[PDB]
Amino acid sequence: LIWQDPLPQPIYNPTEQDIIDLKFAIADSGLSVSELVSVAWASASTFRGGDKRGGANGARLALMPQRDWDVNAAAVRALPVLEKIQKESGKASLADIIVLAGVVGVEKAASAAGLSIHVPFAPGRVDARQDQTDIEMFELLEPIADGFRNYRARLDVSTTESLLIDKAQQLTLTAPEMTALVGGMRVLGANFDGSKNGVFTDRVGVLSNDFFVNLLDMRYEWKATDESKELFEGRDRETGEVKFTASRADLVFGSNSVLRAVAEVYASSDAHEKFVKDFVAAWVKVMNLDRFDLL
Repeated sequence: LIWQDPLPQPIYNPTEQDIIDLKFAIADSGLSVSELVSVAWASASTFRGGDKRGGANGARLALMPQRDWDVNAAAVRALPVLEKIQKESGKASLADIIVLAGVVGVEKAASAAGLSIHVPFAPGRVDARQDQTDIEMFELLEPIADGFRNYRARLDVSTTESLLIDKAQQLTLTAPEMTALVGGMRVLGANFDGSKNGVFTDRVGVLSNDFFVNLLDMRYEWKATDESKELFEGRDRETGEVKFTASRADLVFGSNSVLRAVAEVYASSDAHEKFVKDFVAAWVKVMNLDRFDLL
């Protein structure tokens, strides 16, 4: 109430066939699944329930300061291309198109998992100007951790796994939603980083449930590499090969009572369809967190 971030009147109004031409422009753009999903996730995940600031509306991912955040350094590499596309289409905002990109990325992911879901998209976002994006006040929002992206700074404040809860609650996520969300993001190759931490799959960019299966496989022994236990390795008990690395955000999903009961739904033989759905559902939740006009 006391601080609101201004947004401009929409200068665009895409029809359902604009959108579809846009999805096909993004699809033919050269951006990988992981680049698509990263740029969208990085737009949307600034949301803070209650305060209601941040979110994907306004494309402030493209503005200062978010554009310089360490968390975003890889996500932001996608913007030149998406910008070029928004400008040549002229049917929709950078904001709407950063999100649509995530949408193309998830569906493309899911159709490699030999799935075929449609990711609900909601048009209408506008682009904020730098002048409606107060630097000092979005500075407060730079995240200390985003376990959805396996990002973690300032190792002396609180803990990696507690910051995961905090983050998820900020986005108003339920436990299954965080869960679905984390396991999806891992397999789509959306760490903030190049890290392979938690990327438990041979096929990155396939929206599989590998994260959950591999997470709970007794074939794998997990051990901290050093006294901080910020980094683990999953060694294959058979071959003795180090197959996987993991952070605390990855592994808390197998240590915690509640998170674990959820990961086994999703590691279940028959669960793929259930997880993909739940991912898409939680995915669209985050994308739309700030879409007040719509509700």
